[PDB]
Amino acid sequence: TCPMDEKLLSTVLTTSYSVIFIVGLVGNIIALYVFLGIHRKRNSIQIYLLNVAIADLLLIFCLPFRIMYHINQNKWTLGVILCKVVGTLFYMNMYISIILLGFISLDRYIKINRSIQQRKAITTKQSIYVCCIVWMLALGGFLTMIILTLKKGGHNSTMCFHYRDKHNAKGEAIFNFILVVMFWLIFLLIILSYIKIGKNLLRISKRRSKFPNSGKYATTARNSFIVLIIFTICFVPYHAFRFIYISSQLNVSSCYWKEIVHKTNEIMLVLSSFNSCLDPVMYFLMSSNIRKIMCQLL
Ligand SMILES: CCOC[C@H](COC(=O)CCc1ccccc1OCc1cccc(Oc2ccccc2)c1)OP(=O)(O)OC[C@H](N)C(=O)O
Repeated sequence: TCPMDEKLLSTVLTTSYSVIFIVGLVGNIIALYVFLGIHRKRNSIQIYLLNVAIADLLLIFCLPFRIMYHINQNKWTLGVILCKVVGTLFYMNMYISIILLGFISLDRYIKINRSIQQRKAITTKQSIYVCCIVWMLALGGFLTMIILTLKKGGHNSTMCFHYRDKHNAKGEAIFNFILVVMFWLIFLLIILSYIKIGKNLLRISKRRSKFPNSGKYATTARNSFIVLIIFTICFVPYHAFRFIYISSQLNVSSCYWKEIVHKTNEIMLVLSSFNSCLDPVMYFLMSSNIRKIMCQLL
Protein backbone atom coordinates (compact mmCIF):
# COMPACT_ATOMS: atom_id res chain seq x y z
CA THR A 1 0.00 0.00 0.00
CA CYS A 2 2.29 2.78 -1.30
CA PRO A 3 1.16 6.18 0.12
CA MET A 4 1.80 8.13 -3.10
CA ASP A 5 1.06 11.85 -3.65
CA GLU A 6 -2.57 12.48 -4.73
CA LYS A 7 -3.00 16.22 -3.91
CA LEU A 8 -3.42 17.23 -7.59
CA LEU A 9 -5.67 14.16 -8.10
CA SER A 10 -7.60 15.13 -4.92
CA THR A 11 -8.11 18.72 -6.21
CA VAL A 12 -9.22 17.67 -9.73
CA LEU A 13 -11.59 15.00 -8.32
CA THR A 14 -13.00 17.50 -5.79
CA THR A 15 -13.68 20.14 -8.48
CA SER A 16 -15.14 17.62 -10.98
CA TYR A 17 -17.36 15.93 -8.36
CA SER A 18 -18.57 19.32 -6.97
CA VAL A 19 -19.61 20.53 -10.45
CA ILE A 20 -21.28 17.16 -11.21
CA PHE A 21 -23.03 17.25 -7.80
CA ILE A 22 -24.51 20.76 -8.25
CA VAL A 23 -25.52 20.19 -11.92
CA GLY A 24 -27.08 16.78 -11.13
CA LEU A 25 -28.92 18.17 -8.08
CA VAL A 26 -30.49 21.06 -10.04
CA GLY A 27 -31.22 18.86 -13.10
CA ASN A 28 -32.83 16.04 -11.09
CA ILE A 29 -34.86 18.56 -9.02
CA ILE A 30 -36.19 20.09 -12.28
CA ALA A 31 -36.82 16.57 -13.70
CA LEU A 32 -38.75 15.50 -10.56
CA TYR A 33 -40.78 18.76 -10.67
CA VAL A 34 -41.71 18.34 -14.37
CA PHE A 35 -42.47 14.59 -14.03
CA LEU A 36 -44.67 15.27 -10.94
CA GLY A 37 -45.84 18.93 -10.98
CA ILE A 38 -47.01 19.20 -14.63
CA HIS A 39 -47.17 15.53 -15.82
CA ARG A 40 -50.57 14.19 -14.66
CA LYS A 41 -50.44 10.96 -16.73
CA ARG A 42 -47.39 8.77 -17.36
CA ASN A 43 -46.41 6.25 -20.03
CA SER A 44 -43.81 3.49 -19.70
CA ILE A 45 -40.93 5.77 -20.83
CA GLN A 46 -41.93 8.58 -18.41
CA ILE A 47 -42.07 6.19 -15.39
CA TYR A 48 -38.68 4.79 -16.48
CA LEU A 49 -37.21 8.32 -16.67
CA LEU A 50 -38.71 9.31 -13.27
CA ASN A 51 -36.98 6.27 -11.69
CA VAL A 52 -33.73 7.23 -13.50
CA ALA A 53 -34.14 10.73 -11.99
CA ILE A 54 -34.61 9.22 -8.49
CA ALA A 55 -31.48 7.04 -8.89
CA ASP A 56 -29.46 10.02 -10.19
CA LEU A 57 -30.70 12.19 -7.28
CA LEU A 58 -29.55 9.47 -4.83
CA LEU A 59 -26.09 9.36 -6.55
CA ILE A 60 -25.98 13.21 -6.34
CA PHE A 61 -26.82 13.02 -2.59
CA CYS A 62 -24.01 10.43 -2.27
CA LEU A 63 -21.47 12.77 -3.95
CA PRO A 64 -21.05 15.37 -1.11
CA PHE A 65 -19.47 12.70 1.15
CA ARG A 66 -17.01 11.99 -1.69
CA ILE A 67 -16.15 15.68 -2.20
CA MET A 68 -15.69 16.20 1.57
CA TYR A 69 -13.44 13.09 1.75
CA HIS A 70 -11.33 14.29 -1.22
CA ILE A 71 -11.08 17.93 -0.08
CA ASN A 72 -10.46 17.57 3.69
CA GLN A 73 -7.14 15.64 3.71
CA ASN A 74 -8.05 12.64 1.47
CA LYS A 75 -8.76 10.75 4.75
CA TRP A 76 -12.12 9.53 6.09
CA THR A 77 -12.80 11.09 9.52
CA LEU A 78 -16.00 9.07 10.11
CA GLY A 79 -16.44 5.32 10.66
CA VAL A 80 -16.01 2.53 8.08
CA ILE A 81 -19.80 1.91 8.24
CA LEU A 82 -20.70 5.16 6.42
CA CYS A 83 -17.78 4.55 4.01
CA LYS A 84 -19.28 1.17 3.02
CA VAL A 85 -22.83 2.64 2.88
CA VAL A 86 -21.77 5.44 0.48
CA GLY A 87 -19.52 3.22 -1.64
CA THR A 88 -22.21 0.58 -2.17
CA LEU A 89 -25.09 3.08 -2.57
CA PHE A 90 -23.27 5.10 -5.26
CA TYR A 91 -22.57 1.99 -7.37
CA MET A 92 -26.08 0.50 -6.92
CA ASN A 93 -27.64 3.82 -7.97
CA MET A 94 -25.30 3.99 -11.00
CA TYR A 95 -26.23 0.48 -12.15
CA ILE A 96 -29.98 1.09 -11.55
CA SER A 97 -29.60 4.16 -13.83
CA ILE A 98 -27.82 2.06 -16.47
CA ILE A 99 -30.45 -0.72 -16.41
CA LEU A 100 -33.35 1.71 -16.63
CA LEU A 101 -31.63 3.60 -19.51
CA GLY A 102 -31.33 0.26 -21.33
CA PHE A 103 -35.08 -0.29 -20.77
CA ILE A 104 -35.79 3.27 -22.04
CA SER A 105 -33.83 2.37 -25.18
CA LEU A 106 -35.71 -0.90 -25.61
CA ASP A 107 -39.24 0.47 -25.23
CA ARG A 108 -38.39 3.49 -27.43
CA TYR A 109 -37.27 0.99 -30.09
CA ILE A 110 -40.48 -1.11 -29.84
CA LYS A 111 -42.67 2.04 -29.67
CA ILE A 112 -41.17 3.94 -32.67
CA ASN A 113 -39.49 1.60 -35.18
CA ARG A 114 -41.81 -1.43 -35.37
CA SER A 115 -45.12 -0.30 -33.74
CA ILE A 116 -47.81 0.52 -36.34
CA GLN A 117 -50.61 2.27 -34.37
CA GLN A 118 -50.17 1.99 -30.54
CA ARG A 119 -50.60 -0.56 -27.74
CA LYS A 120 -53.44 1.51 -26.09
CA ALA A 121 -50.74 2.98 -23.72
CA ILE A 122 -51.27 0.09 -21.25
CA THR A 123 -47.52 -0.79 -21.23
CA THR A 124 -47.26 1.20 -17.94
CA LYS A 125 -48.27 -1.86 -15.85
CA GLN A 126 -45.25 -3.89 -17.00
CA SER A 127 -43.16 -0.67 -16.70
CA ILE A 128 -43.82 -0.39 -12.91
CA TYR A 129 -43.49 -4.21 -12.68
CA VAL A 130 -39.96 -4.12 -14.17
CA CYS A 131 -39.08 -0.98 -12.17
CA CYS A 132 -40.24 -2.57 -8.89
CA ILE A 133 -38.36 -5.82 -9.70
CA VAL A 134 -35.12 -3.93 -10.47
CA TRP A 135 -35.37 -1.74 -7.35
CA MET A 136 -36.12 -4.75 -5.10
CA LEU A 137 -33.23 -6.77 -6.62
CA ALA A 138 -30.88 -3.76 -6.13
CA LEU A 139 -32.01 -3.19 -2.51
CA GLY A 140 -31.60 -6.91 -1.67
CA GLY A 141 -28.06 -6.97 -3.09
CA PHE A 142 -27.30 -3.70 -1.26
CA LEU A 143 -28.45 -5.09 2.12
CA THR A 144 -26.80 -8.53 1.77
CA MET A 145 -23.45 -7.17 0.52
CA ILE A 146 -23.25 -4.38 3.13
CA ILE A 147 -24.24 -6.73 6.00
CA LEU A 148 -21.61 -9.24 4.79
CA THR A 149 -18.88 -6.57 4.45
CA LEU A 150 -19.52 -4.89 7.84
CA LYS A 151 -19.26 -8.12 9.92
CA LYS A 152 -17.39 -10.80 7.90
CA GLY A 153 -14.62 -8.39 6.80
CA GLY A 154 -12.28 -7.12 9.55
CA HIS A 155 -10.71 -4.41 7.29
CA ASN A 156 -11.73 -1.31 9.28
CA SER A 157 -9.57 1.81 8.83
CA THR A 158 -9.74 5.64 8.60
CA MET A 159 -9.35 5.67 4.77
CA CYS A 160 -12.22 5.33 2.25
CA PHE A 161 -12.80 4.94 -1.52
CA HIS A 162 -9.19 3.65 -1.78
CA TYR A 163 -7.51 0.79 -3.64
CA ARG A 164 -8.00 -2.56 -1.85
CA ASP A 165 -7.01 -6.18 -2.51
CA LYS A 166 -9.80 -8.71 -3.15
CA HIS A 167 -7.97 -11.76 -1.69
CA ASN A 168 -10.09 -11.39 1.49
CA ALA A 169 -13.29 -10.69 -0.53
CA LYS A 170 -13.50 -12.48 -3.92
CA GLY A 171 -17.34 -12.47 -4.04
CA GLU A 172 -17.28 -8.67 -4.47
CA ALA A 173 -14.74 -9.05 -7.32
CA ILE A 174 -16.74 -11.74 -9.18
CA PHE A 175 -20.01 -9.76 -8.70
CA ASN A 176 -18.28 -6.65 -10.12
CA PHE A 177 -17.04 -8.74 -13.07
CA ILE A 178 -20.63 -9.98 -13.71
CA LEU A 179 -21.89 -6.36 -13.39
CA VAL A 180 -19.43 -5.30 -16.11
CA VAL A 181 -20.52 -7.98 -18.63
CA MET A 182 -24.24 -7.32 -17.99
CA PHE A 183 -23.53 -3.59 -18.50
CA TRP A 184 -21.81 -4.40 -21.82
CA LEU A 185 -24.84 -6.47 -22.91
CA ILE A 186 -27.14 -3.54 -21.94
CA PHE A 187 -24.90 -1.13 -23.90
CA LEU A 188 -25.00 -3.37 -27.00
CA LEU A 189 -28.83 -3.41 -26.74
CA ILE A 190 -28.81 0.41 -26.36
CA ILE A 191 -26.56 1.00 -29.39
CA LEU A 192 -28.57 -1.41 -31.59
CA SER A 193 -31.85 0.23 -30.50
CA TYR A 194 -30.72 3.80 -31.13
CA ILE A 195 -28.94 3.06 -34.45
CA LYS A 196 -32.11 1.35 -35.75
CA ILE A 197 -34.34 4.19 -34.50
CA GLY A 198 -32.12 6.84 -36.15
CA LYS A 199 -31.96 4.98 -39.47
CA ASN A 200 -35.78 4.48 -39.48
CA LEU A 201 -36.41 8.17 -38.72
CA LEU A 202 -33.91 9.27 -41.44
CA ARG A 203 -35.57 7.05 -44.09
CA ILE A 204 -39.05 8.24 -42.96
CA SER A 205 -37.91 11.90 -43.24
CA LYS A 206 -36.27 11.14 -46.64
CA ARG A 207 -39.52 9.65 -48.09
CA ARG A 208 -41.33 12.97 -47.28
CA SER A 209 -44.86 11.55 -47.73
CA LYS A 210 -46.48 14.69 -46.21
CA PHE A 211 -44.71 18.10 -46.37
CA PRO A 212 -45.73 19.21 -42.82
CA ASN A 213 -43.30 18.31 -39.97
CA SER A 214 -41.12 16.33 -42.44
CA GLY A 215 -38.03 18.05 -40.89
CA LYS A 216 -38.81 17.11 -37.25
CA TYR A 217 -38.09 13.45 -38.07
CA ALA A 218 -34.52 14.43 -39.05
CA THR A 219 -34.24 16.31 -35.73
CA THR A 220 -35.49 13.23 -33.79
CA ALA A 221 -33.05 10.99 -35.68
CA ARG A 222 -30.22 13.37 -34.73
CA ASN A 223 -31.41 13.39 -31.09
CA SER A 224 -31.33 9.57 -30.95
CA PHE A 225 -27.69 9.55 -32.15
CA ILE A 226 -26.85 12.38 -29.69
CA VAL A 227 -28.22 10.51 -26.65
CA LEU A 228 -26.49 7.28 -27.76
CA ILE A 229 -23.14 9.15 -28.14
CA ILE A 230 -23.53 10.82 -24.71
CA PHE A 231 -24.20 7.43 -23.06
CA THR A 232 -21.19 5.95 -24.89
CA ILE A 233 -18.72 8.72 -23.91
CA CYS A 234 -20.03 8.65 -20.32
CA PHE A 235 -19.87 4.89 -19.65
CA VAL A 236 -17.76 2.94 -22.23
CA PRO A 237 -14.13 3.77 -21.22
CA TYR A 238 -14.94 3.18 -17.53
CA HIS A 239 -16.15 -0.40 -18.04
CA ALA A 240 -13.35 -0.91 -20.58
CA PHE A 241 -10.79 -0.15 -17.84
CA ARG A 242 -12.70 -1.98 -15.07
CA PHE A 243 -11.49 -5.27 -16.65
CA ILE A 244 -7.85 -4.18 -16.10
CA TYR A 245 -8.85 -2.97 -12.61
CA ILE A 246 -10.17 -6.45 -11.68
CA SER A 247 -7.24 -8.27 -13.39
CA SER A 248 -4.68 -6.20 -11.41
CA GLN A 249 -6.68 -6.32 -8.14
CA LEU A 250 -7.18 -10.15 -8.12
CA ASN A 251 -3.42 -10.92 -8.21
CA VAL A 252 -0.24 -9.76 -6.44
CA SER A 253 1.67 -7.03 -8.34
CA SER A 254 3.96 -4.04 -7.76
CA CYS A 255 2.14 -0.88 -6.59
CA TYR A 256 3.70 0.94 -9.60
CA TRP A 257 0.84 -0.46 -11.71
CA LYS A 258 -1.56 0.24 -8.82
CA GLU A 259 -1.28 4.05 -8.68
CA ILE A 260 -1.93 4.51 -12.43
CA VAL A 261 -4.77 1.93 -12.31
CA HIS A 262 -6.38 3.74 -9.34
CA LYS A 263 -5.99 7.17 -11.02
CA THR A 264 -7.51 5.89 -14.30
CA ASN A 265 -10.38 4.29 -12.33
CA GLU A 266 -11.11 7.60 -10.55
CA ILE A 267 -10.99 9.60 -13.82
CA MET A 268 -13.42 7.10 -15.38
CA LEU A 269 -15.67 7.40 -12.28
CA VAL A 270 -15.81 11.16 -13.00
CA LEU A 271 -17.07 10.59 -16.59
CA SER A 272 -19.55 7.89 -15.41
CA SER A 273 -20.99 10.18 -12.69
CA PHE A 274 -21.22 13.05 -15.24
CA ASN A 275 -23.97 11.05 -17.02
CA SER A 276 -26.04 11.48 -13.82
CA CYS A 277 -26.11 15.28 -14.34
CA LEU A 278 -26.35 15.02 -18.17
CA ASP A 279 -29.42 12.71 -18.28
CA PRO A 280 -32.09 15.21 -17.06
CA VAL A 281 -30.74 17.89 -19.47
CA MET A 282 -31.20 15.69 -22.59
CA TYR A 283 -34.93 15.15 -21.85
CA PHE A 284 -35.52 18.92 -21.56
CA LEU A 285 -33.44 19.76 -24.65
CA MET A 286 -34.73 17.01 -27.00
CA SER A 287 -38.44 17.56 -26.08
CA SER A 288 -39.95 19.97 -28.64
CA ASN A 289 -42.56 21.39 -26.19
CA ILE A 290 -39.98 21.81 -23.37
CA ARG A 291 -37.43 23.33 -25.80
CA LYS A 292 -40.03 25.87 -27.05
CA ILE A 293 -41.03 26.63 -23.42
CA MET A 294 -37.36 27.25 -22.53
CA CYS A 295 -36.89 29.43 -25.67
CA GLN A 296 -40.00 31.59 -25.00
CA LEU A 297 -39.42 31.91 -21.21
CA LEU A 298 -35.76 33.03 -21.65
C1 LIG B 1 -17.88 -2.07 -0.26
C2 LIG B 1 -17.45 -0.88 -1.03
O1 LIG B 1 -18.14 -0.81 -2.27
C3 LIG B 1 -17.78 0.28 -3.10
C4 LIG B 1 -16.47 0.05 -3.83
C5 LIG B 1 -16.40 -1.31 -4.47
O2 LIG B 1 -17.43 -1.35 -5.48
C6 LIG B 1 -17.47 -2.44 -6.25
O3 LIG B 1 -16.72 -3.38 -6.10
C7 LIG B 1 -18.53 -2.31 -7.30
C8 LIG B 1 -19.94 -2.28 -6.75
C9 LIG B 1 -20.42 -3.61 -6.20
C10 LIG B 1 -19.95 -4.81 -6.70
C11 LIG B 1 -20.35 -6.02 -6.20
C12 LIG B 1 -21.27 -6.06 -5.19
C13 LIG B 1 -21.79 -4.89 -4.67
C14 LIG B 1 -21.37 -3.66 -5.15
O4 LIG B 1 -21.84 -2.49 -4.60
C15 LIG B 1 -22.89 -1.79 -5.25
C16 LIG B 1 -24.09 -2.64 -5.50
C17 LIG B 1 -25.02 -2.85 -4.51
C18 LIG B 1 -26.13 -3.62 -4.74
C19 LIG B 1 -26.36 -4.17 -5.98
C20 LIG B 1 -25.46 -3.94 -6.98
O5 LIG B 1 -25.62 -4.50 -8.24
C21 LIG B 1 -26.82 -4.37 -8.93
C22 LIG B 1 -27.12 -5.38 -9.84
C23 LIG B 1 -28.33 -5.34 -10.50
C24 LIG B 1 -29.20 -4.28 -10.30
C25 LIG B 1 -28.85 -3.24 -9.45
C26 LIG B 1 -27.65 -3.28 -8.74
C27 LIG B 1 -24.32 -3.20 -6.74
O6 LIG B 1 -15.35 0.22 -2.91
P1 LIG B 1 -14.77 1.68 -2.57
O7 LIG B 1 -15.90 2.60 -2.22
O8 LIG B 1 -13.62 1.49 -1.61
O9 LIG B 1 -14.15 2.15 -3.97
C28 LIG B 1 -13.07 1.38 -4.57
C29 LIG B 1 -12.68 2.05 -5.87
N1 LIG B 1 -12.34 3.48 -5.64
C30 LIG B 1 -13.80 1.93 -6.91
O10 LIG B 1 -14.29 3.01 -7.34
O11 LIG B 1 -14.15 0.78 -7.23
